[PDB]
Amino acid sequence: THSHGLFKKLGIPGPTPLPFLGNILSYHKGFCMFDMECHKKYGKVWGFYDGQQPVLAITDPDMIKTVLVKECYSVFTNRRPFGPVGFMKSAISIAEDEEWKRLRSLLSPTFTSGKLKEMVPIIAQYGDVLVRNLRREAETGKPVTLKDVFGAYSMDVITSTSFGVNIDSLNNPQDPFVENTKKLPFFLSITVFPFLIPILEVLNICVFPREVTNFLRKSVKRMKESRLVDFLQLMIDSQNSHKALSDLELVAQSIIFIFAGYETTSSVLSFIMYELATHPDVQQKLQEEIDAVLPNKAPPTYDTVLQMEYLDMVVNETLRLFPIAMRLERVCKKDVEINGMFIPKGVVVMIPSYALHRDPKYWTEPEKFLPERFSKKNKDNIDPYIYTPFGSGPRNCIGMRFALMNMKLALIRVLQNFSFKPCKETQIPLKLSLGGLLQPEKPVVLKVESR
Ligand code: HEM
Ligand SMILES: CC(C)(C)OC(=O)N[C@@H](CS[C@@H](Cc1ccccc1)C(=O)NCc1cccnc1)Cc1ccccc1
Repeated sequence: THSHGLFKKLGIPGPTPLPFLGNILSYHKGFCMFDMECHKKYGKVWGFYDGQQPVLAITDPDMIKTVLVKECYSVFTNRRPFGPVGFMKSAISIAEDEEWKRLRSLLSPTFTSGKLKEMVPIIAQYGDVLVRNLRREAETGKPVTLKDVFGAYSMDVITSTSFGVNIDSLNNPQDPFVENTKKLPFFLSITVFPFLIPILEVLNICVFPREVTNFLRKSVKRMKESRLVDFLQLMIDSQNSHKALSDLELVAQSIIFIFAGYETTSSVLSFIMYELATHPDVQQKLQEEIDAVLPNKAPPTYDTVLQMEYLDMVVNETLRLFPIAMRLERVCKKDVEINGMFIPKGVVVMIPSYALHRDPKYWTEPEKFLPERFSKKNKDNIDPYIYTPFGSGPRNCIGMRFALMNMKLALIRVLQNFSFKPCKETQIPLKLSLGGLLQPEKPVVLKVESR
């Protein structure tokens, strides 16, 4: 202290920080609003302080490529630490430097296209469960809360695709697994007081509810020794030039994978159904393409999913409006200069995806939901370091091809059987949580009708 003079010295503009808090009072309207304002207020780069932590935002595409791709292993390897995490230190998304690079290698084959194609049948099964649970609510003309029914589905896929466990979480039952995965203001006090993280680490408070972790750690070791197609197997087969995945390291990835796909798959689906209900032509155009590819409600396959181009456009455009990461971040581990700009060690470098995804300077009518932006005609003009819903470079989203496949399979099955219409209780226009997550203020509730 006080690092509140850093950006002023480097000649980088940005809002004036208050003592101790830095700029965090400016988050009262959410991260996203704050990044847009800073983008409009200050232009291509700017700096601010999460408490005493300097954060440098960058928006130039070349400079974003340098940070995410060119200098990843060498400088910008790690995300901003948050804690306390206990043993979750060994999870790929949290691990650092050579330990991370190792975990990436051990888990990357698990997410190939070829392995993903063998998971499609298991992913296809619970699409049927989703429809039947939907129809029970469609035949009873009662508005439906999407996060529930989609979560029930996303939960169904996860437990099976990761552990082989096979539940209808929505109804079926208090089956022992649905629950420790139910625990699926603290993190702000972390920002003003990030000097307390190692305190909680010596106290062993895990941000991961210590009981969940205790359940799965033993739950995993039950599964391991009962077997001795899914992620757990794909990892068990891996630990059979890098030290094999240890037994606790394996448990921690599974947790990463359960969360990774739970609220993301679920919330993105709910974003898509929201837009599709408030844009009936896009819903119809989509159902037409689905029926042409899969006549007679033919079951989707890996190859027919990749065949649907407008399905791809609707997905991409929703992720434009609602990039659930909001920001991409990397810690500067060494004094460096990138694209003619000095960047001191210890600075956090931030890529404001949300702000970039809604920047009029790259997007005509950036608030409108317009899938044609992603037509094979137009998709070529889109700068991949502006549109970055899965990140970029060696630490991009390892689950990208799975998530897209998983969501597309869900949508196809549901649009083959139902049309979705706004209720009087639908929030139009949907508003984002002023909080710290990308979620609607109020949950998306719609009317479901059988075709
Ligand atoms: C719509 C769904 C998803 C979206 C939009 C998404 C987006 C993102 C983004 C933006 C990042 C940071 C990328 C970067 O820093 O360059 C990330 C990281 C990551 N995602 Fe996803 N994600 C999704 C689903 C999933 C799923 C289903 C998994 C399943 C296992 C997964 C596993 C991961 C992991 C492990 C990381 C960190 C990888 C690393 O640091 O080595 N994600 N995701
Ligand atoms: C304090 C706040 C909430 C701001 O930060 C966190 O704690 N969240 C990070 C910790 S990483 C790690 C954290 C996590 C595990 C379980 C529950 C909640 C968080 C993770 O892998 N989650 C998977 C994921 C989510 C989405 C896509 N792909 C993968 C999450 C993350 C990581 C990379 C990109 C975007 C988000």
